[PDB]
Formats: sequence, C-alpha cells, structure tokens
Amino acid sequence: APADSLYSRMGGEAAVEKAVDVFYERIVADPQLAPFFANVDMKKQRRKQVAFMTYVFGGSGAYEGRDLGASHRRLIREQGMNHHHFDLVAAHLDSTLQELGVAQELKAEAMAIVASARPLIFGT
Ligand code: HEM
Ligand SMILES: [C-]#N
Repeated sequence: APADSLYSRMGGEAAVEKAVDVFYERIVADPQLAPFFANVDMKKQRRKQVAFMTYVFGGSGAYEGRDLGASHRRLIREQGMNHHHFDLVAAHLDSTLQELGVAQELKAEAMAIVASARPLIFGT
C-alpha cells in the first residue's frame, strides 16, 4: 500500500526534498566535504539525490539513475573519497532528519538503508 512505505510514512516528497536541500547546505559548508562538490551542479545533484532516496525509501518503483558504484568509482580511485567521508555524509543526513523532526524509529530505518548503500558505493 502506498501509505505504508518508509518514504510515505516520513512525509513523502515534501519531507525528502527538504531533507536533501538541508543535507547539501550542510555538506557545502563542511570543509571536509565541500571540495568534492565545488564544481558540481548542485541543482541537478539535489534532484538526483531526491530520486535515489525516494527509491531506496520505497517511494518509487525502480531506480532510473546511474549505478551507485559506477557513479562514485572515479571519486574513490582518483579523488581520495573514502569510508570516513561516507560516515561524515551519513551523519549530516542523520542530523538533518533529526532537525526536521523525523520520528526516531523512521530515522533509524532511513539511516540503516543509507548504511546498506556503503558496499554498493565502494564496490565491496
Ligand atoms: C552516503 C551515502 C551516499 C549516497 C546515497 C550517494 C548518492 C549519490 C547519488 C544518487 C549520486 C548521483 C549519481 C548519478 O546518478 O549521477 C551521487 C553523486 C555524487 N556523490 Fe554521492 N552518495 C553518497 C556518498 C558520497 C560521498 C561520501 C561522497 C564524497 C565525499 C559523495 C560525492 C558525490 C559526488 C561528488 C557526486 C557527483 C559526481 C559528479 O557528478 O561529478 N557521495 N551520489
Ligand atoms: C553524494 N551526495
């Protein structure tokens, strides 16, 4: 049932779009992460992140973006992207969801789903 996904329960599109917007305002202010995004079109990147999060939170049928591993392979191989950056990024999202008032159980579910992206991203 549409209402029963994590996506729907956390407030659906308005909630995910707001979370992604705040998430990237924190990331571009973070000296440890901002250099990775300094020449990225952040309007397009926000849209891509909304689409990905919507998919893994159960809000869309089938992801139409690029494979996560392929999308970050160049960053890991040539720009020093590493597991510590992943932890920093995850913590920005957790703090964002907390600030936006996401219920603790839903925040835990969302963040476990983000944790599941780690092997995908690093090709482990
Ligand atoms: C923590 C979970 C993460 C998720 C869910 C995630 C998800 C995504 C998605 C969906 C895209 C767009 C791919 C596309 O369709 O083109 C992307 C691109 C990108 N990601 Fe991540 N990512 C994560 C971690 C990171 C980390 C740790 C870094 C570096 C600190 C990072 C840096 C980037 C950059 C710079 C791009 C844009 C690359 C480009 O277009 O040139 N991501 N990510
Ligand atoms: C990756 N954002």
